[PDB]
Amino acid sequence: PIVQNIQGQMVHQAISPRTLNAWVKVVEEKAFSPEVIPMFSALSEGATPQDLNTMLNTVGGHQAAMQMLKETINEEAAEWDRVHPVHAGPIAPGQMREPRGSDIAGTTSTLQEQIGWMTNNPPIPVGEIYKRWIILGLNKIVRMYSPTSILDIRQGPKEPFRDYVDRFYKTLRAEQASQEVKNWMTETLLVQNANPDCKTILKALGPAATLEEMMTACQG
Amino acid sequence: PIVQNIQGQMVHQAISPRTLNAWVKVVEEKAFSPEVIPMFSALSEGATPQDLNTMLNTVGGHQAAMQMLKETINEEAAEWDRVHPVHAGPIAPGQMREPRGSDIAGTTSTLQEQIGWMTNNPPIPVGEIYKRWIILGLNKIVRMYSPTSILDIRQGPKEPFRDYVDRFYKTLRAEQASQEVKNWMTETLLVQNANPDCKTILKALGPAATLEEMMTACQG
Amino acid sequence: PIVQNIQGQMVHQAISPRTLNAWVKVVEEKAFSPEVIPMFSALSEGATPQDLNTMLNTVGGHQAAMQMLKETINEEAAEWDRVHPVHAGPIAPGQMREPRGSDIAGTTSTLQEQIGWMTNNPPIPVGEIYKRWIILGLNKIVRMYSPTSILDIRQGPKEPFRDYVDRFYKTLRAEQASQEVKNWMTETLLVQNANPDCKTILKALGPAATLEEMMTACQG
Amino acid sequence: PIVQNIQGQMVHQAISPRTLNAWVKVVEEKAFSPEVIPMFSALSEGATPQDLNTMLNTVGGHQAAMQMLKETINEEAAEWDRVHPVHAGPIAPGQMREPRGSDIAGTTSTLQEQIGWMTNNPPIPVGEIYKRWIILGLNKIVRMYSPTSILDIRQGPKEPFRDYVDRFYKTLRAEQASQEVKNWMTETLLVQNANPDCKTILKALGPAATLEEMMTACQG
Amino acid sequence: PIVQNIQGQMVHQAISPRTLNAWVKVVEEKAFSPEVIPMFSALSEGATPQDLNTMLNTVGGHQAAMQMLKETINEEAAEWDRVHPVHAGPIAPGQMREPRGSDIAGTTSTLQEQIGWMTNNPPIPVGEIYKRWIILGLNKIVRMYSPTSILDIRQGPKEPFRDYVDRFYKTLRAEQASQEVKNWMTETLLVQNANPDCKTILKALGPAATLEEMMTACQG
Amino acid sequence: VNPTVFFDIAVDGEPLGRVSFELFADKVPKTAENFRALSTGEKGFGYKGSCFHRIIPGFMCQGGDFTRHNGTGGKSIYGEKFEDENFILKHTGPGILSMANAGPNTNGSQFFICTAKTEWLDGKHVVFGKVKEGMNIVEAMERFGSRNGKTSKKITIADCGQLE
Repeated sequence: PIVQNIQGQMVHQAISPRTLNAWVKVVEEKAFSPEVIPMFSALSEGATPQDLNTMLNTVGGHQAAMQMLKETINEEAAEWDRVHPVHAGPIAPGQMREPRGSDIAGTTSTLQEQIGWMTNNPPIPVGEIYKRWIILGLNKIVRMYSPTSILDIRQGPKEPFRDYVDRFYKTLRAEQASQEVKNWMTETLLVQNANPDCKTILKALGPAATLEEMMTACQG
Repeated sequence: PIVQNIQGQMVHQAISPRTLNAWVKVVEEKAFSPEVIPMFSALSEGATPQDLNTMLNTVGGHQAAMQMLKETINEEAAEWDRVHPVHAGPIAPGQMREPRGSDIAGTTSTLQEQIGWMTNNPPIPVGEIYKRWIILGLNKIVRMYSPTSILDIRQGPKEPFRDYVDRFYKTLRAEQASQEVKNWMTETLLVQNANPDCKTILKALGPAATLEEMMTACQG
Repeated sequence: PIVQNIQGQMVHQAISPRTLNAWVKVVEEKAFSPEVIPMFSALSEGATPQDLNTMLNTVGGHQAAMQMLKETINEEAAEWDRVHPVHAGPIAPGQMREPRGSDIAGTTSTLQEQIGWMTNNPPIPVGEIYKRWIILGLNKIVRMYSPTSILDIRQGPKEPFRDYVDRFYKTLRAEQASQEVKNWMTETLLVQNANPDCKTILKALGPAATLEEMMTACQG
Repeated sequence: PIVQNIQGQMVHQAISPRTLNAWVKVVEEKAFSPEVIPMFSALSEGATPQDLNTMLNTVGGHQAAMQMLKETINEEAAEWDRVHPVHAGPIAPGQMREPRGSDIAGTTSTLQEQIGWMTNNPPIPVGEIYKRWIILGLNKIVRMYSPTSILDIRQGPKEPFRDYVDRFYKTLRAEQASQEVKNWMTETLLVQNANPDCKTILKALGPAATLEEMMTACQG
Repeated sequence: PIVQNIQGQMVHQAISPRTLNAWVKVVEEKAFSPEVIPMFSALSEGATPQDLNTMLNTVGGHQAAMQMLKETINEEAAEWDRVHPVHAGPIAPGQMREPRGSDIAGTTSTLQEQIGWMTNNPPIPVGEIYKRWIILGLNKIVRMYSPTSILDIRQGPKEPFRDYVDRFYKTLRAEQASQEVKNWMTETLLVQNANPDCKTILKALGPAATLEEMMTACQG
Repeated sequence: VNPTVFFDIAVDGEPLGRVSFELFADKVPKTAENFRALSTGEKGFGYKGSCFHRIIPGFMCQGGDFTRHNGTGGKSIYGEKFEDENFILKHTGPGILSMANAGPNTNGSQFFICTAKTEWLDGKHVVFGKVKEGMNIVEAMERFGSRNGKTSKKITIADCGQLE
């Protein structure tokens, strides 16, 4: 990835082997958790499309998920070309390159072309666009890897409220929906699926009670 | 490997023991799977032919694969020498003599000569050529390690669809016959070998079905 | 080692604690496997005889192997001193004297004399000769650690061809025979010592047998 | 169909009756087989869209195949209209306006307009475009009239190798999924489905075996 | 095929449908026999490569033989390329370029280029070369279609000499060998494989007896 | 934005002059990158020390066969041959730099510099650059060629590289 170099002139610095090893280890140890998306977004800050292609090729296993990621990248490139076609217009006095769906995906774009598109003024946000595409793909993958539906989350007879709410919020974060749907679900589904012993306790507190009040109520 | 300085020039640098340790560990732990070529290309960016001969000779065990790689490098060097004959006689003062195939391999040349080739004006990319040859050899090696053929894939009555598609895409990435042939295979052989119940669930969606709906159909 | 400063004079630098720790660790961890010689030649690059003597002395245990290595260094120094006369008397300024065998061994010289002999014009590869002697000694050591001979390898009835050829190439790498004799061995004994089934398979394969087609034929 | 004269120019010519008779006879007598497309391409060289609509409407029987061809022509015409949009503004004096997707078929245009389109300066090949569309439709028709798939081929214990390879290559030319996939199939599926005795006779020659020796092995 | 047109100017005349129907009929009844090569050479006199491709595509069935023919055409094209290299560069305005190995087979050569290569002065014998290639392929195919070898031809106890000599000479003509070998083959095999009584009858005539005397010997 | 490369031409080792070329990378980018990279020699192989093997007075000067030196060879930076990128630009006059080929989609490294308008080549050879400085050096080169192309003296690319 390119980085601000002293002084004020961005030059290309190849991806460090330690970053690739950290990525391989986090994909090996954590599989495909919701948190990987932030770890991926933070490990590849300002990365050229070639670096993101390297980081997606260095993965070991989960080839089905990588295939969905590649297909969604292709779909985003296709839609991007459809949303950004060259309509006839007077030619600009200044010419700057332009990134195609295939030029953004780093397939047919040489490293020099990407460095140009990034360091030129005004900059072309090819890296951020490809990162948005990969993040959409990773969201698809992590929502697919969900073992059970959020509607099936129910507490055991003696399962403490601690592990119950932990697992429930984990599955809810892995689940995909708008924020208002989650706001309705945390009020309609959480208290209902609790164990009756502590369900009575949560009902005694009130419907609009916060999480900490219920948690300290059923505490112990 | 060469590294740029503050003023922009580059000079030889001793190979880091961490790189060699990581390479040997990943070769031992991950054997010869499709995800060794990206890590190999990432570990030895800008490495001299001596460094690549180091990274290859240092691989203990799997000597048959290393012999295959050596034979492939030998054939590539012979073809390079046949396609680019070297001139005889006195060499110009401002130009260093062009390397032969056995010298592109780095077998019969000193490190200083490699550095002079890599930092010449214009620079000669011996390291990139030998890295391309090693990558081709590693592709042939991972082709050889492929456990099963692509056609013999048939899902068991109990083997889940996730494991089936995982094995399928694993041996498909290990096949690497071509790209369009791979695209035709993932359309035909993927749906041709499903378990009858989930098979007809996938046929209910027609050939226009994508992989995501293909999986969530048999899911749950 | 002697790191070459960017666009400047080459500056002497003490051996890194990281380098010495990696060296002692690989010695302790892998004993004396055939790859310790490539890894040693990798770690010690451009190092003075003082650095090489330190890297040898930090080794703990295997004192028989260490004494054999020192005896090999002594024999090489004796041969060098016998086939190279040593001049004496007043020496012109700006020109170092004739390096003796005990000096190229580093047992009777100092870091100043070593750096002087490595910076002279033309340079005298004292480090590259002492490293060659150490590699000869390490080759003798790894030949001594060879558990079984090469002519006595026989494939087990159940032991697969992959494991058989792995052991065969490991013993071949450990073997001491010249490269010209080394080729005939891997051409003949490999197919002459295998199990009868794949032996007849490779016999039907006939001449021009290469490892890749051999392993693809002995499949199953 | 247009025909060149002594001076070199071409003009419309009435379609010959024993061409229509030959086409109707070959369509009925041979029904649908891979060798109807070359005959069709040879019979109607330079034919106007009216002549092709004649040769298609004249085919009595097999009305389902003709409806498939009509549907394929229909979809192809729509794609041509979508890909190129007529330009607006003043038209050059030396140039006049082009045909539409439906008029390429000749459904809503007179013969004189077809002749003017075919002999314009520069000439517009409407006949060749509609012939390509009809050839694609006939390819789909001969695909449908295939009596089996490529994978189901398994030679019987008594069925000679000649009949097996004839059936194989017949349904392979009738498959037309691709060309490189065909090249992979003729290597793998051809050798994978032989009778055990002749199967191992073919395996005696290895994968390097060509078809001639492949058949003369099982011959006699 | 092109034909001499009044007066003295060869112009292109497309292949007539009656010729194609005659070819389809002779490849429907005669199928593959020794007489097909002579019939093919007479039906396609002076044919452009496109006409020969049309005549080879119209054959229905016998796909293995057509594939052998295509592969032998490719082999002859490769040999022509290896013997007649084609230099790259701009062409002269008056003369045409030297046809490559694939320009003969009409694969990438437009009809106009072939017409040019044939009508130019001096003419390029592309048609005769492609005819020689197709004739080699047809000889291969008709020597393959032989049911039994010439060594297996033996007369029955009461099978008349007429049928025996007819079948023997038919198999000998279908067989492929130099005429010099056939001169010994006839004098060694014709009399030996006959019926014992007719064997003595022919041996009474002499070893160098002609065919007509040998026939009129056992006549009736 | 569009790269500019130069060639210092030599006739049997006597220096003759510098021709410099503007490569139209904004319309034919892959073709222009291949000539640029072969001129710098940055990929290891290139034009420096190759010669014009075929010079036809009033038509064009052709060169670029650095492997076989006679029009039968040369290779691109993408492999030995690649596609015809496009045919936007036409052969409009002297100084146009166009790709030689052995039919369609066979571009390697051979190029030709036109010394006349050659409209018959349009649609058959990709145009990707034009002489910027040095056209009288290209014109003087014609004198060392012949009707059939054979040149009388060795005409070499003594040095070449990128300027801008």
